[PDB]
Amino acid sequence: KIEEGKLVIWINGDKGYNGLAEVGKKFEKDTGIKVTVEHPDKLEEKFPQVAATGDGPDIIFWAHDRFGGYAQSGLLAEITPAAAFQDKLYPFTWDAVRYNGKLIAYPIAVEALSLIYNKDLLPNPPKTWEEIPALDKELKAKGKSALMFNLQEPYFTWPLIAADGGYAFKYAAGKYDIKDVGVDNAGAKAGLTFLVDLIKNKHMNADTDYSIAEAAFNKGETAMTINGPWAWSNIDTSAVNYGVTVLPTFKGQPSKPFVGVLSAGINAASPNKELAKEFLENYLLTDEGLEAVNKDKPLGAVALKSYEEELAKDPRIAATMENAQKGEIMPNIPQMSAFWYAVRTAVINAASGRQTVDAALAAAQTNAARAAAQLYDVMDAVPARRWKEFVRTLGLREAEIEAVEVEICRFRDQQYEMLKRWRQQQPAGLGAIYAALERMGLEGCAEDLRSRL
Repeated sequence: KIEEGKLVIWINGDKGYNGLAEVGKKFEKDTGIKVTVEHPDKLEEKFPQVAATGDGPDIIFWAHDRFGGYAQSGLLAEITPAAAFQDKLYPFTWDAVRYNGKLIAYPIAVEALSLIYNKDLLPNPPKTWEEIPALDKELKAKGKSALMFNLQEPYFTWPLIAADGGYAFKYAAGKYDIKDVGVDNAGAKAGLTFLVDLIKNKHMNADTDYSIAEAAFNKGETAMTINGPWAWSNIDTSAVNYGVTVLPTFKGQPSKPFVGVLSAGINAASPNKELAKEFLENYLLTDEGLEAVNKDKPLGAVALKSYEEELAKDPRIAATMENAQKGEIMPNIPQMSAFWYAVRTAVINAASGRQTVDAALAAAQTNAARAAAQLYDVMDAVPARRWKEFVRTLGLREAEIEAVEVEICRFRDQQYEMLKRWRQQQPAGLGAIYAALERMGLEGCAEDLRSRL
């Protein structure tokens, strides 16, 4: 049970948690309610484990996509901000914290990919994707490349794919249509084809990952890269004088990067829901308080208009917000994991030639909502000899283990049926798989499996 009359806040260690504790002490001085800020490791996965038992912090700070898994299991309380208060934040940020028509969190920061260019190598960055092939040739003579970014994660490839009509799931009313996928339309085909053509014409390498791309730009080897505000810190310790601008257009249409919103949710089992609402709306989500945490460690672009026009004087933050408003809200539904699985396979296969563009996107279209691939990954991430112990630690009842064992003959088929029946009784996103592997003493399997999501 949670201590009543007290606020416990959980925020990641990479955020300004000292500045947040400053706003909590100011809240304690005016109300007499102690606000303790904690930054536990593996924070996004211990919260749903402790919140499932009715314990945990009163407020949780994390990206909005994970809050969909929390809300579908009922771990986050519905918030009721006044219509005048909702007007104080940018309108699209409220779309990222809405689940089943209910608002489940308060938006804090806004995050999106931007085009990062070397100002010394490139005083006038290209406005369109189509200028890049020609400039790369004029630049490859001098030993450098025009553009280098992570081609291994579809998150970095999506802005081009979505520019001319691509999308994950269509959002209408207050729901995502899982049977309306937009990775196989003409817009996605053209975007992925342009990317593959860049590789076939040897303007990019299909094997370029995140570490290769960041090192090449920070050492002046390439003129441009595609990255978010999280990478700004490494570029300043580097000797490169860089700028951050809008992403290039494709067929006259803007690039559409996925938008992530740092959000603050309230524990559904917290007896201090009203005190938490008072702290977030009146003390944190103001120009001061948001500045208090920003001076500890920057937030980048924020959802508060008044303080963002403040932060937007930084042209890099202004480009982050501009690319965000041209982009798409990252959906918070569980099918987004299968979407990433399907799209990552498609981009990698199309970039390597294993699949044609339309065959890769046709497969990703069908696989976009199929979750089987993630369950089969779990089966090969756990030693076969420890499977029943792993299934037991996950919480699958013994009566269910025995029911699968007596009717299913082969070993692999038993494993999948157990995981399938466990998934139908406990929905994903609560970190139960990783939590189960750590208690089994298999922290290497958990760590290695956790890094691949």
